Amino acid sequence: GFEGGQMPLYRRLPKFGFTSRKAAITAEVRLSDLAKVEGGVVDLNTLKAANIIGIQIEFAKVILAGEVTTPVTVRGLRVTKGARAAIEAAGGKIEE
Amino acid sequence: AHKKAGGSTRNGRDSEAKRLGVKRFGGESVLAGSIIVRQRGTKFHAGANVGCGRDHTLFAKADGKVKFEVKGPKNRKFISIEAE
Amino acid sequence: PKIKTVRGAAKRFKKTGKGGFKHKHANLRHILTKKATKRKRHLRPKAMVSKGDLGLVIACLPYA
Amino acid sequence: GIREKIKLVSSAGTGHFYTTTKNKRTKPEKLELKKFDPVVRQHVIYKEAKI
RNA sequence: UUUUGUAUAAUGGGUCAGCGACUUAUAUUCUGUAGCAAGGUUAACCGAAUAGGGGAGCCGAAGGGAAACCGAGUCUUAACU
RNA sequence: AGGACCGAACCGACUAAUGUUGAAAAAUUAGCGGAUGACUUGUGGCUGGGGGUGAAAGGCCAAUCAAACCGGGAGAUAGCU
RNA sequence: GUUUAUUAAAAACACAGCACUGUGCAAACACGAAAGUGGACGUAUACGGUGUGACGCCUGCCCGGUGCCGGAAGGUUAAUU
RNA sequence: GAACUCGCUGUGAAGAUGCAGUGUACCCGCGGCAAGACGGAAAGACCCCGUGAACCUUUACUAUAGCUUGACACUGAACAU
RNA sequence: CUUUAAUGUUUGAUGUUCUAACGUUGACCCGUAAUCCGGGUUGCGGACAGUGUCUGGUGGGUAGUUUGACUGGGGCGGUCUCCUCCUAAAGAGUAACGGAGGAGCACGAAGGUUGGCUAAUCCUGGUCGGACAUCAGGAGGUUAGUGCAAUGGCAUAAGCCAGCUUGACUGCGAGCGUGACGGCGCGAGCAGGUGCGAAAGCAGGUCAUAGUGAUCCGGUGGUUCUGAAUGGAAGGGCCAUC
Ligand SMILES: [Mg+2]
Ligand SMILES: [Mg+2]
Ligand SMILES: [Mg+2]
Ligand SMILES: [Mg+2]
Ligand SMILES: [Mg+2]
Ligand SMILES: [Mg+2]
Ligand SMILES: [Mg+2]
Ligand SMILES: [Mg+2]
Ligand SMILES: [Mg+2]
Ligand SMILES: [Mg+2]
Ligand SMILES: [Mg+2]
Ligand SMILES: [Mg+2]
Ligand SMILES: [Mg+2]
Ligand SMILES: [Mg+2]
Ligand SMILES: [Mg+2]
Ligand SMILES: [Mg+2]
Ligand SMILES: [Mg+2]
Ligand SMILES: [Mg+2]
Ligand SMILES: [Mg+2]
Ligand SMILES: [Mg+2]
Ligand SMILES: [Mg+2]
Ligand SMILES: [Mg+2]
Ligand SMILES: [Mg+2]
Ligand SMILES: [Mg+2]
Ligand SMILES: [Mg+2]
Ligand SMILES: [Mg+2]
Ligand SMILES: [Mg+2]
Ligand SMILES: [Mg+2]
Ligand SMILES: [Mg+2]
Ligand SMILES: [Mg+2]
Ligand SMILES: [Mg+2]
Ligand SMILES: [Mg+2]
Ligand SMILES: [Mg+2]
Ligand SMILES: [Mg+2]
Ligand SMILES: [Mg+2]
Ligand SMILES: [Mg+2]
Ligand SMILES: [Mg+2]
Ligand SMILES: [Mg+2]
Ligand SMILES: [Mg+2]
Ligand SMILES: [Mg+2]
Ligand SMILES: [Mg+2]
Ligand SMILES: [Mg+2]
Ligand SMILES: [Mg+2]
Ligand SMILES: [Mg+2]
Ligand SMILES: [Mg+2]
Ligand SMILES: [Mg+2]
Ligand SMILES: [Mg+2]
Ligand SMILES: [Mg+2]
Ligand SMILES: [Mg+2]
Ligand SMILES: [Mg+2]
Ligand SMILES: [Mg+2]
Ligand SMILES: [Mg+2]
Ligand SMILES: [Mg+2]
Ligand SMILES: [Mg+2]
Ligand SMILES: [Mg+2]
Ligand SMILES: [Mg+2]
Ligand SMILES: [Mg+2]
Ligand SMILES: [Mg+2]
Ligand SMILES: [Mg+2]
Ligand SMILES: [Mg+2]
Ligand SMILES: [Mg+2]
Ligand SMILES: [Mg+2]
Ligand SMILES: [Mg+2]
Ligand SMILES: [Mg+2]
Ligand SMILES: [Mg+2]
Ligand SMILES: [Mg+2]
Ligand SMILES: [Mg+2]
Ligand SMILES: [Mg+2]
Ligand SMILES: [Mg+2]
Ligand SMILES: [Mg+2]
Ligand SMILES: [Mg+2]
Ligand SMILES: [Mg+2]
Ligand SMILES: [Mg+2]
Ligand SMILES: [Mg+2]
Ligand SMILES: [Mg+2]
Ligand SMILES: [Mg+2]
Ligand SMILES: [Mg+2]
Ligand SMILES: [Mg+2]
Ligand SMILES: [Mg+2]
Ligand SMILES: [Mg+2]
Ligand SMILES: [Mg+2]
Ligand SMILES: [Mg+2]
Ligand SMILES: [Mg+2]
Ligand SMILES: [Mg+2]
Ligand SMILES: [Mg+2]
Ligand SMILES: [Mg+2]
Ligand SMILES: [Mg+2]
Ligand SMILES: [Mg+2]
Ligand SMILES: [Mg+2]
Ligand SMILES: [Mg+2]
Ligand SMILES: [Mg+2]
Ligand SMILES: [Mg+2]
Ligand SMILES: [Mg+2]
Ligand SMILES: [Mg+2]
Ligand SMILES: [Mg+2]
Ligand SMILES: [Mg+2]
Ligand SMILES: [Mg+2]
Ligand SMILES: [Mg+2]
Ligand SMILES: [Mg+2]
Ligand SMILES: [Mg+2]
Ligand SMILES: [Mg+2]
Ligand SMILES: [Mg+2]
Ligand SMILES: [Mg+2]
Ligand SMILES: [Mg+2]
Ligand SMILES: [Mg+2]
Ligand SMILES: [Mg+2]
Ligand SMILES: [Mg+2]
Ligand SMILES: [Mg+2]
Ligand SMILES: [Mg+2]
Ligand SMILES: [Mg+2]
Ligand SMILES: [Mg+2]
Ligand SMILES: [Mg+2]
Ligand SMILES: [Mg+2]
Ligand SMILES: [Mg+2]
Ligand SMILES: [Mg+2]
Ligand SMILES: [Mg+2]
Ligand SMILES: [Mg+2]
Ligand SMILES: [Mg+2]
Ligand SMILES: [Mg+2]
Ligand SMILES: [Mg+2]
Ligand SMILES: [Mg+2]
Repeated sequence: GFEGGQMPLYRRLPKFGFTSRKAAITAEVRLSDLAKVEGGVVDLNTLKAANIIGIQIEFAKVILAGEVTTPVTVRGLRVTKGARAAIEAAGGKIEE
Repeated sequence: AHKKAGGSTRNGRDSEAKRLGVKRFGGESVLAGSIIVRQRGTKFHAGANVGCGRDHTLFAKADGKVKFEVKGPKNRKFISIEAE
Repeated sequence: PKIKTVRGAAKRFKKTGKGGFKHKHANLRHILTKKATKRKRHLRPKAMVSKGDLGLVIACLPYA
Repeated sequence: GIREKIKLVSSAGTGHFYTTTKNKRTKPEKLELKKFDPVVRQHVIYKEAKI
């Protein structure tokens, strides 16, 4: 980063933002990783046992990526608008 | 050895060049909003499909070809854009 | 041993989708009465890093 | 040099303000103008106040 | 050798034989090559096993925003052609 | 009587010549200053390094002094040859 | 009389004499984290520091600047509460 | 560094034994003299440079031993203002 | 509320006297064959002196350091950022301790719009009045005027006078110019809400080009953000500003 004595680029620019502690205990789940659990019920505890999310994740979100081809059940997780349609088209259910 | 090193001068300074002049010449195809000439005062005047900025910059207001001509009772110089 | 990040570069640059970096514009902390609104409005969004500067940024953030 | 900075405060109660300069020695009166308030989205009356 | 430029009256060497200067460790990126591939690979450790076990972890498969949050979109704005 | 006078031993070091890979890392030869005093000398002792000692020249402290010598930090650092 | 041991012996240092100033004795002052020691087994006709330098005739005017000595009515002012 | 190691006028990193042109000169010692080999000796001490060093000064900066002021502790009792 | 004396209460201080802490490098006895030391008796001082923690002043006595670069060698003198003209070779750019000058502001109107006007200088006539004041006519044609240097512009005036006014407005922005970069500049059009005009239309400061200072650290106002067990708060982020 030394430029000869001229004020360097990483110091003539300003700092911005802050780091959020909630974002480190949150994860996202794909549709293609949704039949890799055992039991047909997709849940926070069953996703950890399948090595899909980390041990200290407390929130999860199912997004539209890949394909789902079996009927599954989702409880306690958040689902996007486009992933809610793909799950229900296969014959699934979503519960709070 | 003897040495005589004189006195000093009270000139010595100037200001930065400003890159004025003509940017697009006659017959060139330009897009709307392009700058054609930069000037101090109106050495050229705005014609058809050409605007004048706050510092007398002339810029295109349509798509076409640059055109120079002389018109009027004072034999003045104009730029216009002829529709492409 | 492991390389150490330049901790002051990490507070000023963030990586994007194709591998570039974004930063915040300068000249907006101070002395704001005498500047025009058109000028201050154009310094509010974020900007990308230019080609000549990328080599200096990449050396300072080896784990980004 | 002699002009000094002031602010004009909105009378719509939104807390919005502008900034400008003024020499108090020749024009000791208070400045008052109509300006756009972007919080309520109307032209209202602004009045002088200190920095 | 150093220089714009050296037969230089610029520097170094009396001669011979022996020795005498880009290495090692860890991290990171790029290139060639090999394996397996929407997956790849284990560390400490256990084990007589250069075998076998151990998947704790790490990288990749999704991004935008300061963030809450949304999500093939997202941010900016009262709203965007 | 005397920090009196001339002058050997003894203590010094003003001038010139020689010597300058010397007989000698400070001498020899011819003259020169003090020579009962603030004199000179043997043996033992005390003061230690930002310290000592100095009738004071930055002088002396083992042929070393505007900060001794020995060992360690130590392969200090050297945009210079 | 002393001085740059080893390129300078002098008009340089010292000196008897003169002045200013500090010190009442568990003295001032110096060496010591301290205990102690010198000053001194002394006591203002004594001891320390500074300048000048036998002797003779002498040592003029300036307290605005800087430093020291004395004063304590008023202004400003620490910890503390 | 190696040598089979002459003069002059020109040239040329600008003052030539060695380059060009030209003049002179059989091979090898011994005693002498110092005009040249930019002769030997010591990585110029003058001058400049390096965001080098050391020691000295002061009403440069920032600290600090010492000296000095007050509050609290060791620390108590009467009485009058 | 004040004006005065004390009762009682609260201490804050300045003085004398005392002895019991503490001091004694006064005298005497013992350990003891001892000018150290300790214990005992007495005299003299006495809550002073002195020491610990905290604190204001002084402090080359000692210590660590700093004390720019350009430059027809260094020092001395001059200079260091920004604007205008020439050198500069008819696109842009172009050096020297080359040749000549300026800036570090001003203005709520000197900004916007609608309507309307046109200068310098000279000549002749005219009370005071004169070389030059105000009045009338003629010639001339921008030789004037621009808030401030110089250059390029300006009559459809950008120059001069009036009525009404706050567009010196908020969110954006096709496309271009100039820079190694950080950055700086010009811009039609779109959404919301204004002003002037009967309308077509003009208006996001000023004829244009100088009038300036990064980041860090903090201060003020507002906030659909965050908030270390939980509800708050402190602190942080974002927007406006110093
Ligand atoms: Mg600098
Ligand atoms: Mg796991
Ligand atoms: Mg000469
Ligand atoms: Mg120019
Ligand atoms: Mg970006
Ligand atoms: Mg801000
Ligand atoms: Mg060299
Ligand atoms: Mg040379
Ligand atoms: Mg040659
Ligand atoms: Mg040769
Ligand atoms: Mg040679
Ligand atoms: Mg030679
Ligand atoms: Mg030489
Ligand atoms: Mg040579
Ligand atoms: Mg050379
Ligand atoms: Mg060499
Ligand atoms: Mg060599
Ligand atoms: Mg040699
Ligand atoms: Mg060899
Ligand atoms: Mg491969
Ligand atoms: Mg005698
Ligand atoms: Mg004699
Ligand atoms: Mg004699
Ligand atoms: Mg002697
Ligand atoms: Mg002699
Ligand atoms: Mg003689
Ligand atoms: Mg001899
Ligand atoms: Mg002799
Ligand atoms: Mg003799
Ligand atoms: Mg004699
Ligand atoms: Mg004599
Ligand atoms: Mg002897
Ligand atoms: Mg003897
Ligand atoms: Mg002896
Ligand atoms: Mg001894
Ligand atoms: Mg001894
Ligand atoms: Mg000793
Ligand atoms: Mg020492
Ligand atoms: Mg010492
Ligand atoms: Mg002596
Ligand atoms: Mg000494
Ligand atoms: Mg001297
Ligand atoms: Mg020795
Ligand atoms: Mg010696
Ligand atoms: Mg030293
Ligand atoms: Mg010394
Ligand atoms: Mg030795
Ligand atoms: Mg040493
Ligand atoms: Mg040593
Ligand atoms: Mg070390
Ligand atoms: Mg080394
Ligand atoms: Mg070395
Ligand atoms: Mg070199
Ligand atoms: Mg060299
Ligand atoms: Mg004598
Ligand atoms: Mg002696
Ligand atoms: Mg002397
Ligand atoms: Mg000598
Ligand atoms: Mg001698
Ligand atoms: Mg003598
Ligand atoms: Mg001598
Ligand atoms: Mg004593
Ligand atoms: Mg004593
Ligand atoms: Mg004297
Ligand atoms: Mg006398
Ligand atoms: Mg006098
Ligand atoms: Mg005085
Ligand atoms: Mg006085
Ligand atoms: Mg006083
Ligand atoms: Mg020859
Ligand atoms: Mg000859
Ligand atoms: Mg020549
Ligand atoms: Mg030669
Ligand atoms: Mg010649
Ligand atoms: Mg020769
Ligand atoms: Mg020859
Ligand atoms: Mg040859
Ligand atoms: Mg020849
Ligand atoms: Mg040839
Ligand atoms: Mg020839
Ligand atoms: Mg020849
Ligand atoms: Mg030839
Ligand atoms: Mg001979
Ligand atoms: Mg011979
Ligand atoms: Mg000879
Ligand atoms: Mg000879
Ligand atoms: Mg010779
Ligand atoms: Mg020769
Ligand atoms: Mg030579
Ligand atoms: Mg040298
Ligand atoms: Mg040298
Ligand atoms: Mg010197
Ligand atoms: Mg430098
Ligand atoms: Mg006693
Ligand atoms: Mg008493
Ligand atoms: Mg006390
Ligand atoms: Mg203090
Ligand atoms: Mg000093
Ligand atoms: Mg000082
Ligand atoms: Mg010192
Ligand atoms: Mg020091
Ligand atoms: Mg010092
Ligand atoms: Mg240091
Ligand atoms: Mg210099
Ligand atoms: Mg010269
Ligand atoms: Mg020169
Ligand atoms: Mg100079
Ligand atoms: Mg100067
Ligand atoms: Mg040109
Ligand atoms: Mg040209
Ligand atoms: Mg060029
Ligand atoms: Mg120039
Ligand atoms: Mg104007
Ligand atoms: Mg008009
Ligand atoms: Mg106008
Ligand atoms: Mg209307
Ligand atoms: Mg202007
Ligand atoms: Mg210009
Ligand atoms: Mg700071
Ligand atoms: Mg909480
Ligand atoms: Mg908050």
